[PDB]
Amino acid sequence: ADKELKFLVVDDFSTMRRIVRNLLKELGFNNVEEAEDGVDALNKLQAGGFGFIISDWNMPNMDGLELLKTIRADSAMSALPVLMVTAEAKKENIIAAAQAGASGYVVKPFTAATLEEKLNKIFEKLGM
Amino acid sequence: QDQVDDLLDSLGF
Repeated sequence: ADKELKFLVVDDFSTMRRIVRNLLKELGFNNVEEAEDGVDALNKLQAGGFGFIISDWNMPNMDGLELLKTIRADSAMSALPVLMVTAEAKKENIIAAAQAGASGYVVKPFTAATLEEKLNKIFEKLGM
Repeated sequence: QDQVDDLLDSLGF
């Protein structure tokens, strides 16, 4: 996948956003912007050019699942890759992510190596 | 874990 792919990292916790942004940088992905919830995310997505979303599951105003469904049902970004992050792997949340079209699913905290594995699985599936 | 790990694999996650 292109090194200049523009990521949006979504989480209401600034530290986690920084951590994910830093892991992305570690993998060579420098084009990264942040959003603090689903609403803020959708607002920033309007600037256009975004090629990948990483979103936390629980956020105020609009959570991760709500954001994911909105993106998937949106005319312009329905095919955007979306990696969902949760605090715990549960059958219910995994199946909820599957039904909504999550491109990937990962439990935090995760290493750069894990992030890389998840991104690569998504790139492969999408032919990126 | 078993089903979780299997479920994940099945979904390609």
